[PDB]
Amino acid sequence: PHQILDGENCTLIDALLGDPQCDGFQNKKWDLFVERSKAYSNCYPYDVPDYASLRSLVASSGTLEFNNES
Amino acid sequence: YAQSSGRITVSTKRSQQAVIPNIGYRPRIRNIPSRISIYWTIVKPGDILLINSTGNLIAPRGYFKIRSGK
Amino acid sequence: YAQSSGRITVSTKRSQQAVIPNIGYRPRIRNIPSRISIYWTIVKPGDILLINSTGNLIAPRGYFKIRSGK
Ligand SMILES: *[C@@H]1O[C@H](CO)[C@@H](O[C@@H]2O[C@H](CO)[C@@H](O[C@@H]3O[C@H](CO[C@H]4O[C@H](CO)[C@@H](O)[C@H](O)[C@@H]4O)[C@@H](O)[C@H](O[C@H]4O[C@H](CO)[C@@H](O)[C@H](O)[C@@H]4O)[C@@H]3O)[C@H](O)[C@H]2NC(C)=O)[C@H](O)[C@H]1NC(C)=O
Ligand SMILES: *[C@@H]1O[C@H](CO)[C@@H](O)[C@H](O)[C@H]1NC(C)=O
Repeated sequence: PHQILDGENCTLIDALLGDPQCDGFQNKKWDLFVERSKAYSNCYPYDVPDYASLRSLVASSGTLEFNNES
Repeated sequence: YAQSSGRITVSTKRSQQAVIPNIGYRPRIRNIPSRISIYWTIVKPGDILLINSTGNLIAPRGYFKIRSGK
Repeated sequence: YAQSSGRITVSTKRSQQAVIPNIGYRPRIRNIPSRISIYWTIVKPGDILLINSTGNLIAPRGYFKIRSGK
């Protein structure tokens, strides 16, 4: 009934940013992003100043569709 | 970045975000002693995104279509 | 501190805290026109506390062993 998007060792912020091990989530819509406890990062280290706020904002948006701008 | 200190001012008609980089040492993650702070800006219809950067900018490649749902 | 401006970057493997001293006059408390703003850092097992600074540091002397209880 709900469009479930699996974690597959990916976080929502990593899929937002474009992790090379998370490139399969590009332009993907969901109704529930199920994050896994085995998730990690394999890119440049980063530190979001408001991580919970950004994560809740993207989860409430519920889409990863991205339009390139020149 | 060819200058001693950068400065980033990403602002709209309804908000303003000025962030200065903090040069220093960090514990190494994946053999990287540097960090990246991730910020977000939301542009309403009729609003204008303006980006200033003397340096140290991790520039965006476009926009994510934020919406409201379940 | 022999320098015109200080800078403290107390960082760990999952968070960073960069502060800047604010030189200026303040109302006197106990014949002291200066203040010391107190920050804290929590280091999880496996993380590394990297305190790097160039001045204006009120250095720690150890850890306080926070726990969970009643
Ligand atoms: C920028 O603006 C701020 C305004 O807040 C100024 O700060 C004030 O500066 C004055 C002048 O230094 C301070 O006044 C001093 O107060 C001290 C504490 O007073 C208490 O203790 C004494 C006993 O020691 C009691 O008698 C008193 O009732 C208080 O309980 C005093 O000890 C100082 O006395 C010194 O000067 C007198 C001469 O006036 C001598 O006779 C003494 O021996 C002693 O050397 C002095 O009176 C004041 O406290 C500051 N804070 C405030 C909130 O007013 C900055 O100075 C100013 N800076 C610049 C660069 O302009
Ligand atoms: C991460 O997930 C992929 C597929 O989901 C898997 O092939 C890979 O082995 C996982 N990484 C680790 C370190 O197990």
